[PDB]
Amino acid sequence: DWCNVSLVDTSVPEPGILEHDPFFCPPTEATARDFLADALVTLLV
Amino acid sequence: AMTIWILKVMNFTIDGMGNLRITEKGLKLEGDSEFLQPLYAKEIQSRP
Ligand SMILES: *[C@@H]1O[C@H](CO)[C@@H](O)[C@H](O)[C@H]1NC(C)=O
Repeated sequence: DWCNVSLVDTSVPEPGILEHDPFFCPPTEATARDFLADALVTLLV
Repeated sequence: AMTIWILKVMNFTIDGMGNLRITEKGLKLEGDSEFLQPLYAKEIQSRP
């Protein structure tokens, strides 16, 4: 059938990260103190 | 001397117990609050 003869040639058909930033959540930094020496002073006076 | 010790321990500034304030409803905390031991709760209903 010559009517459905198809010819095709070459053509030019030419058509991940994860991150979220919150603002802050710092813990108790510099965790050290004492309430004896000052108590000793104010109970030694 | 004992009363000055109380004022030094609890830090009774001009405006109440430091940043902490006590009102009719309950505690109003004008400072951060990090607890060393586990806390408890009943509800947490943030305001609209
Ligand atoms: C190609 O074949 C189909 C199916 O038989 C037909 O419908 C169509 O008419 C044909 N095309 C031509 C150009 O004859």
